[PDB]
Amino acid sequence: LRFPRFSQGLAQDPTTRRIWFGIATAHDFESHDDITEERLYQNIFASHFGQLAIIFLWTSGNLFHVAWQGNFETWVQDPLHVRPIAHAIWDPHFGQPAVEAFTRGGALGPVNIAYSGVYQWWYTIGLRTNEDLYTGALFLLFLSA
Amino acid sequence: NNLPSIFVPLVGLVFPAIAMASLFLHIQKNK
Amino acid sequence: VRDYDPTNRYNDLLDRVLRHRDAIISHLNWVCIFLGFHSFGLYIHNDTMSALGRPQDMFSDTAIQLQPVFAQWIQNTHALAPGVTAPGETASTSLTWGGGELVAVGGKVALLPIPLGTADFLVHHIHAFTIHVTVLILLKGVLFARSSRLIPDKANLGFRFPCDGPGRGGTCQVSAWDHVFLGLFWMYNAISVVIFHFSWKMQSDVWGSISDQGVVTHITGGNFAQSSITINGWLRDFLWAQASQVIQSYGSSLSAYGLFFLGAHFVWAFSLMFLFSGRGYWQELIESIVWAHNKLKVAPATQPRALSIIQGRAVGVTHYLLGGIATTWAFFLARIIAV
Amino acid sequence: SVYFDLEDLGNTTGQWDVYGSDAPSPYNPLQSKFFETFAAPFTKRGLLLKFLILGGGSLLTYVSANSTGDVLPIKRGPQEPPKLGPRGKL
Amino acid sequence: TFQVVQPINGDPFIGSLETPVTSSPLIAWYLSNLPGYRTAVNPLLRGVEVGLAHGFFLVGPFVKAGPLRNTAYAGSAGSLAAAGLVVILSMCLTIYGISSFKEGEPSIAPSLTLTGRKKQPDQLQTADGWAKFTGGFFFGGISGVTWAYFLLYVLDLPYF
Amino acid sequence: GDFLVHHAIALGLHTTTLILVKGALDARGSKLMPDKKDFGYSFPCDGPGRGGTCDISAWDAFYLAVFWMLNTIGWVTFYWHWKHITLWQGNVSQFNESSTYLMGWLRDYLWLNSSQLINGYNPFGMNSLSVWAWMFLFGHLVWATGFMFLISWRGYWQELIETLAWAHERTPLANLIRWKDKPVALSIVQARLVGLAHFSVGYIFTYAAFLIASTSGKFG
Amino acid sequence: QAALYTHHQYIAGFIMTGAFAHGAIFFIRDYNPEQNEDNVLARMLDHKEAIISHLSWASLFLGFHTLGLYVHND
Amino acid sequence: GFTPPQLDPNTPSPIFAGSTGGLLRKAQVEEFYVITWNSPKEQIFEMPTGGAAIMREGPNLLKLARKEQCLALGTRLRSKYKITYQFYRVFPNGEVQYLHPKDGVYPEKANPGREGVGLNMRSIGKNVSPIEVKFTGKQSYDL
Amino acid sequence: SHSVKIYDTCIGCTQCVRACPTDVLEMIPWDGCKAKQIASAPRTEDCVGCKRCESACPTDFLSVRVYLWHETTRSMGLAY
Amino acid sequence: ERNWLRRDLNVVGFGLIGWLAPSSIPAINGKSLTGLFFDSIGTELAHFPTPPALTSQFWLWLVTWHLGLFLCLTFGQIGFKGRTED
Ligand code: CLA
Ligand code: CLA
Ligand code: CLA
Ligand code: CLA
Ligand SMILES: CC1=C(/C=C/C(C)=C/C=C/C(C)=C/C=C/C=C(C)/C=C/C=C(C)/C=C/C2=C(C)CCCC2(C)C)C(C)(C)CCC1
Ligand SMILES: CC1=C(C/C=C(\C)CCC[C@H](C)CCC[C@H](C)CCCC(C)C)C(=O)c2ccccc2C1=O
Ligand SMILES: CC1=C(C/C=C(\C)CCC[C@H](C)CCC[C@H](C)CCCC(C)C)C(=O)c2ccccc2C1=O
Ligand code: SF4
Repeated sequence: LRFPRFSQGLAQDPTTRRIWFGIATAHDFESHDDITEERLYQNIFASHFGQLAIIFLWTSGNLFHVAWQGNFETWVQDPLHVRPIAHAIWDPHFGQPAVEAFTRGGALGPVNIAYSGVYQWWYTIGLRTNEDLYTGALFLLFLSA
Repeated sequence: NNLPSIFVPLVGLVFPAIAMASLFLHIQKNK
Repeated sequence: VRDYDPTNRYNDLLDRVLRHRDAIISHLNWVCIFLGFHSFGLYIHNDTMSALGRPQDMFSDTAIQLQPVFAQWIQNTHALAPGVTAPGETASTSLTWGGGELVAVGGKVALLPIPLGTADFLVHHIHAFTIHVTVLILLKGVLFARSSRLIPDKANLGFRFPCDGPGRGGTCQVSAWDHVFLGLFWMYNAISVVIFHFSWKMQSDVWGSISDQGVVTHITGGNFAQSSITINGWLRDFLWAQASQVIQSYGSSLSAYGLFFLGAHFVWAFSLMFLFSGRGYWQELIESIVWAHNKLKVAPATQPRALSIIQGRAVGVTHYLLGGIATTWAFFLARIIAV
Repeated sequence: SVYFDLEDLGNTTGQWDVYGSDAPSPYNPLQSKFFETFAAPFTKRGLLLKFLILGGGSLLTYVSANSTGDVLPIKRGPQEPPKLGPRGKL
Repeated sequence: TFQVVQPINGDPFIGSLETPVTSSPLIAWYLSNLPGYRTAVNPLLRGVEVGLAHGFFLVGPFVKAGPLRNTAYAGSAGSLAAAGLVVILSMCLTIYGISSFKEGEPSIAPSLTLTGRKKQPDQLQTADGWAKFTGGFFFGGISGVTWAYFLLYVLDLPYF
Repeated sequence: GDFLVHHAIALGLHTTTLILVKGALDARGSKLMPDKKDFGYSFPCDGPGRGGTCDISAWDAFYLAVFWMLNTIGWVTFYWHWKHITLWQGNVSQFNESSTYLMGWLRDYLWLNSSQLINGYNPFGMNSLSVWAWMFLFGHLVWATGFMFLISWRGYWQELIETLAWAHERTPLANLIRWKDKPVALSIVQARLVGLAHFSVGYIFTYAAFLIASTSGKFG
Repeated sequence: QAALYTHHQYIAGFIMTGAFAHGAIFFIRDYNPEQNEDNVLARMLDHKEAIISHLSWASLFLGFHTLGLYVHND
Repeated sequence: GFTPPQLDPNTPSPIFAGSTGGLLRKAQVEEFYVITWNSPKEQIFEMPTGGAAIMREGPNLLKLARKEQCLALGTRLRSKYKITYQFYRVFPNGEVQYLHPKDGVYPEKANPGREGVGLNMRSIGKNVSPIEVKFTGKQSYDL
Repeated sequence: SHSVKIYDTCIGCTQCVRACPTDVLEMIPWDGCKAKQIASAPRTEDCVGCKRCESACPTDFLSVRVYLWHETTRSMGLAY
Repeated sequence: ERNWLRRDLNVVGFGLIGWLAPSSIPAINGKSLTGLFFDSIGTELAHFPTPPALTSQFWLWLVTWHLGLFLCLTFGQIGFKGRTED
C-alpha cells in the first residue's frame, strides 16, 4: 500500500493519475475501502469540528490584523471622511512609486483599504478601542482551540 | 514594526519548500 | 489515409519520413515551447514591471533595448541599392526601405520610411511562435494519420471518425480531421494578431495628414513604440480607443457596422454551446420533447436525432470563425471610414 | 539476421551503455585526497537535507531582517506627503 | 550504395537510429570524457567537477540582469543569489536521491557495452553513490560561485 | 428597462432549473442508457456506439449548469451595479434611456466605466489602481486558459506526450534521470473540472476587479 | 455595498447548484424503489417527461420574446 | 488435448531499415511480445509501428511492444495474405507464455472444452439497485 | 483490469469476438438459442476498454457489457 | 557508423583554388570581389578591436564571398564522391 491509503485500486496505478485522483476523492468517505456506516458518521462529526475551528481562526485573524495595523480609532471620530485599513503591505518587489502610491489613510506605509464593512459592523455593536479587538481575537483563538 | 520582514519570507519561501519536500517524499514512498 | 499504398506506389522519401516522425514532432514541440516562453513572457515581464512602478526594468527603447539589427541591415542594403548594386535604377523599389523621401498626394501621406525598434522585434517573434504552433498541429495530424503507439490500426477506422471509445484512458479527437479542426483556431489566432499589428503600425507611423510647412500629424500620434510593449497597452490604446467609432455609429450612415458588431458578438458567443457540450445530453433532452408530440399526435415519421460528434465540432468551429471574423471586419471598417 | 535470444536478453532488449566509459580516474591523486577529505561531511544524505533547510531558513531571514533602505525600496518607506482621495477622504 | 543512417547497433526493432549527430567519432569521444559518463570513477569527484562548472556559470546572469545591476551592490547580490540557487539545486538532488534509491540494493545501470563486452555497472545508480555525488556537487558549486566572485570583484582584471 | 432585465433574469432561472432537474431525474437511466445506475454518478461516456454518448452522466448535467448560473448572476449583478451607479451620480435618466437596447448597455456601462481602471499603469506612471488593472488582465488570462481544456479533448494530448518520453529517453546527459510515475494526459472527466475551475476563477476575478475599481475611483 | 451584494449573490448561486447536484447523487446512491412504492417521491419519476417538456417550453418562450424585443429596440 | 508450440529463437527476422517506433525501457523492465508466421513468398507488408518491411519466405519472427500491435498485424496477415500466425509474451526473467490461437482453434469458432467466464444467467435489466449492495465489497453485477 | 459480462439474451452472432482489438472474448457451445453458442470473456486482464464489442452487438440492449475499473499498464495501452 | 564523410582533403584545395581563380577577375569597375573583400578586411582591422558598423560594406562582401566558396566546396565534394557511385 501507498498513497492513497483509502483506495487499493488507486494505489496500484503506475501513472500520474494516482496523485490527481488521490487528491480529488479524499472527502468521499462512502467510497473508501472497508467503510462502514458508523465510521462514516464519526468522520463527518470530526470534519464538522474542524470546519468550526477554521472559521473561528479566520475571524480571529481578521480582528487581530485590524487592531494591529488599522486606523479604527481614527475612523471612529470621523467616519465619513476616513478610509478603513485592512492590513499592511510588505512586498520586496515594489518600486518606490508603488510605495508612495499605496500610502493612503493615515498610515506610515503601504496599506490596503477594506471593503468588507467590518468597521461599520464593529462600530455598531459597541466596539470603540483597539483593546476591544485584541480581546475578541484572543477569545476567538480560545474558541478555535 | 520589523516583524513583517521575517514572517513574509518565512511563509512565502521556507514553509512552502519544507511542505513540498515532505509531501513529495510522502507520495513517492512505497513498502 | 486513402491513397497510400506501398505495395504498388513505393517511394523512399515518404517512407523515410514516416520512420522518424517522433524526432520531428518532439523537436517541433520544444521549438514551440521555447518561442512561447521567450516571446509572450517578455510581455508579462513588461506588464509586471510597469504595474510595480519600475519602468527602468522593462524591455523597451528606453531601458533594455532589443534591436532587430538583421532587418535594419536589409533596409540599409535596399536603400543604397541604386547606383551601387542596381546602377540602372533611379530610385529604390519601395519608399519603406528608408531612403528619406516622402510622397504626399492631396494633403495626405502616401508612403514614407518605416522604422523598426523594440516593439517590432517582439511582435515578429509572436508571429513566428503562432505560425510554428499551427505548423505543429497540422504536421502532427498528417504524420500520425495511419498509426501510432496508442491505436496501431488507425487507418482502418478512416479519416473522419470521432474517437475509439473511453479505453486506453480515453481517445477523443485522434483522427486527422480533428487536427484540422484544432488548427483552424490557431490559424485564426495568428491572422488576427497579424492584422492587428498591421492596422496599429499603419495608423501610428505611416498614415496621416501633411501641412503647408511640411509637418506630419499621424492618426494616432506615434504611440505604437511605447504603448504596444504591454498587453495593457493593446487593451487600452488599441481596442478601447479605436472602438469608439463603431459604438457611436447609431443614427448615421455607419449604423450597419454598429449592428453587425453586436450580431457577430452574438454569433461568436453562440458557438460555445456546441463546443463545450456533448451529444448524449441533447439526445436525452429530445426524448422528453418527443413525448409530448406523441401525446398530441404530431410526432414526425422521420425520427429526430441529435447531431453527430463530428457535426457538432464542425458547427462550433464554423460559428466561432464567422463571429470572430465578422466582428473584426465591422470594427475595422467603422474605424477606418470615419478617420 | 537473428535479433532474438532467450539465454541473453540484454542484447535482445537493447540494454546497452552508449556513452559510458570504463577508463580509470584522470584526476591527480593528491588533488583527489583533498576533495575526498573536505567534501566528506556533505556525503550523508540524511544530514545534508536538514543542514541545507536550516541554513537556508536562517540565512534568508537574517539577510531580509537587517536589509537597509538602500537595497529595498519598501524598507526605506514613503518620502512625500499623502494626497487626499475622492470626496475629500484621507 | 553508401548509406549514412543505420539502425541502432544494427537492430532495426529498437526505437532509435544512428546518425552523424549521435555516432560521430568526435561526438562519441567528447561525450565519453564528461564527468557524468565516467562510470569507473568515484562519484564524489565527478560531482565536484559538475558542481564547479555549474556554479561558476550561474554568477553572470544574476549579476548582470539582477534588480541591483546598476548599483554598487551588483556583484555581492548576484553571487548571493547564485549561491541560493545552488543550495536549492542541492536540495532537489538530495530529495531525488532519497526518493529513487533504496539502501542495500544493487545498481540498475546497464552492464553491456555497444560492442557486447561485459562491464561493471555504474555505482552512481545507488543510494551511496548518489549521496556522494550530491555532497560533491554542493561543495563544488559553492567553490565555483566563490571563485567567480573573487575573480570578478577582488582582482581588477580588464574584463569585458 | 427594469421590465426587460427582469424577464431576462426569469429566463436564466428557468433554464438553469431545467438543466439541473433534467440531470437529477434522468440519473437512474433513460432510453439511450437504461442501466445508468450501474455506472455511478460520474463516468465519461458509454462509447461511440448507438450514435455516440458524450456527456451522458448526471455529473455532466451539473457541469453544464454552472455556465448558466454564472450567466444569470452576471446579469443580475450588472443590473444592480448600473442602476446604483446611475443613482449615486444623480443622473438616473441615463439608465432610463440607455437600458432599452443592448448597444446602450455595452457603450454606457462597460466602455464608459472602465476608463479609470485601464489607466492604473501607463507609459507615464502608475497610481493606486494598478493592482486592480493587473487583476483585470489576470482574470482575462485565466478565463481564456480554461477554453483549452473545454475545446480540445484527450486523444490529441496522449499522442503528444508519447513523443516526449522517447525524446527524454534518447537525450544524452538527461537519460541518467528517470521518472517514477509514467506521465499521461488528464482523464476525460478531469479536463471538464479543470476547464470549469479556470472559467469560474477568471469570471470572478475579472468582475471583482472591474466593480471595485469603477466604484472606488469615482466615490472613494 | 456593491461588493457585499455581489459576494452574497454568487455564493447563493453556487449553493443552489449544489443542492440539485446532491439531489441527483441521492437518486443514484440511496433511493430504494421498493420502500417508496407509489408515494409522492415515486410518482415524480413517473411523469418526468411532462415536467421537462414544460420547462423547455417556458425557457423557449421567454428567450424568444426577450431577445426579439431587445433586437427590435436595437 | 493440445500442446502449445515451442518458440524457436533462431528464426530469421524480416528485412527492415529501423524506425523510432520500436522497443523502449518497458521491454527491459517489463514484458514484450513476439509474433511468428510462415510465408510462401517474399512480399511487402506495412509495419504496425510505421513504415514498410519485406517479409522473408518461410518462417518469420518479430518483436513488438503491445498485444494490440501483434493482433493488428496478425489480423492484417490473415485477411490479406491468408497466413496463419502465433504470438507469445516474453518476460525479462526468461519465461515465454504462449497466447494465441490458445486452443489451436481461433476465438470466433466455437470449440468444445472452453470454460464460461463472466456469464450472468439473466437479462441486463434484472441487476439489483446500488442500495442493496451498499457497505459491501460487491457490485450490482457479478452478483 | 476492467469487467466484461455476458447475459443470456445473446444470440450467438460472433460479432463481438471478431471486433475485439486484443484477444479477450471467445465463443463456447450452449443451448438456449438457435445458434447453440454464447460469448465468454476469459482474458479481461488484456481488455483496454474500447467498447468495440458493444457497438457490434445486435440485441436491443447489449448482451455484452464493459464496466471500467482499476487501471493498469495493459489497460492504459502504454508502450513506454 | 564511422568515417561518414569518406574523407578526401584534396577537395579543400581544389574548391578554394576554383573559387579564387574566377573571383579574382576585375570585372567590377576595375575591382574584383576577392579584392574588395580583402580591402574591406584590411580597413576594418585599423580600429581593432571595435567591430564593423551596421552601415559598413564588409558584411555584404563577406556573405557574397562565402556563398560562392561554400557552393564550390559542396559541389566539389559531390562531384568527387559521385563519380564512383553512379
Ligand atoms: C489564453 C489561453 C491559453 C494559453 C495560455 C495557452 C498556452 C499554450 N497552448 Mg493553447 N489553446 C488555447 C488557449 C491557451 N493556450 C485554446 C483556447 C485552444 C483551443 C482548444 C488551445 C489549443 C492548443 C493546442 C492544440 C496546443 C496548445 C499548446 C499550447 C502551449 C504552447 C507551447 C508553450 O510553451 O507556449 C508558451 C507557454 C505560455 C505562454 C504559458 C506560460 C505563461 C507565462 C509565461 C507565465 C509563466 C509563469 C512562470 C512559469 C512562473 C509561474 C510559477 C507559479 C508558481 C506562479 C502553451 C502552453 C500546444 C502544446 O501543447 O505545446 C506545444 C498545442 O499543441 N494549445
Ligand atoms: C406542425 C408542426 C408542429 C407542431 C404542431 C408543434 C407543436 C408543439 N411543439 Mg414543436 N417543433 C416543430 C413542429 C411542430 N411543433 C418542429 C419542426 C421543430 C423543430 C424546429 C419543433 C421543436 C420543438 C421544441 C424544441 C419544443 C416544441 C414544443 C411544442 C409544443 C409546445 C407548443 C409550441 O408552440 O412549442 C414551440 C414550438 C416551436 C417553436 C417549433 C417551431 C415551429 C415550426 C417552425 C413550425 C413548423 C411547421 C411544419 C413545417 C408544418 C408544415 C405543414 C405543411 C406540411 C402543410 C407543441 C405541442 C415544446 C414542447 O412542449 O416540448 C415538448 C418544445 O420545447 N417543438
Ligand atoms: C511569496 C514569496 C516571495 C518572496 C518573499 C520573494 C522575495 C524576493 N524575490 Mg521573488 N518570486 C516569488 C515569490 C517570492 N519572492 C514567486 C512566486 C516568483 C515567481 C513569479 C518570484 C520571482 C522572482 C524573480 C524573477 C525575482 C525575484 C526576486 C526577489 C527578491 C527581490 C529583489 C532583491 O531583494 O534582490 C536582492 C537579492 C539578494 C540579496 C540575494 C538573494 C536573497 C537570499 C540571500 C538568497 C539565498 C537564500 C537561501 C540561501 C536560499 C533559499 C532557502 C530556501 C529554504 C527558501 C526578494 C528576495 C528578484 C531577485 O533578486 O531574486 C534573486 C528577481 O529577480 N522573485
Ligand atoms: C450566446 C450564446 C448562447 C445562446 C444564444 C444560447 C441559446 C440557447 N440555449 Mg444555450 N448554452 C450556451 C450558450 C448559448 N446558448 C453555453 C455556452 C452553454 C454551456 C455549454 C449552453 C448550454 C445550454 C443548455 C444545457 C441548454 C441551452 C439551451 C438554450 C436555448 C434556450 C433559450 C431560448 O429560449 O432560445 C433562444 C432562441 C434563439 C437563440 C433562437 C434564435 C433564432 C434565430 C432567428 C436564427 C436565425 C437563423 C438564420 C439567421 C436564418 C438562416 C440563415 C443561414 C445563414 C443560417 C437557447 C437557444 C437549452 C435548450 O436548447 O433547451 C430548450 C438547454 O437545455 N444552452
Ligand atoms: C407571507 C407573505 C408572502 C409569502 C411568500 C411565500 C409563500 C413564498 C414562498 C416561497 C417558496 C415556496 C420557495 C420555494 C423554493 C424551492 C426550492 C428552492 C426547491 C429546491 C429543490 C431541490 C433543490 C430539490 C432537491 C432534491 C431533488 C432534486 C431530488 C431528491 C430530493 C431532493 C429534495 C434532495 C408574500 C411574499 C407573497 C407576500 C408577503 C407575505
Ligand atoms: C444545441 C445542440 C444540439 C441541438 C441542435 C439541433 C437538433 C440541430 C437542429 C436544429 C434545427 C433548427 C432543426 C430544423 C428542423 C427543420 C428544418 C425545421 C423546419 C421548419 C421551418 C424552420 C422551415 C445538438 O444536437 C448537439 C449535438 C452535439 C454537440 C452539441 C450539440 C448542441 O450544442
Ligand atoms: C492541455 C490539455 C492536456 C495536457 C495538460 C497537462 C498534462 C497538464 C498537466 C499539469 C502540468 C504539469 C501543469 C500543472 C500546473 C499546476 C498549477 C500545478 C499543480 C497545482 C496543485 C494545486 C495540484 C490534457 O491532458 C487534456 C486531457 C483531456 C482534455 C483536454 C486536455 C487538455 O486541454
Ligand atoms: S463519446 Fe465523446 S467522450 Fe466518449 S470517447 Fe467518444 S469523443 Fe470521447
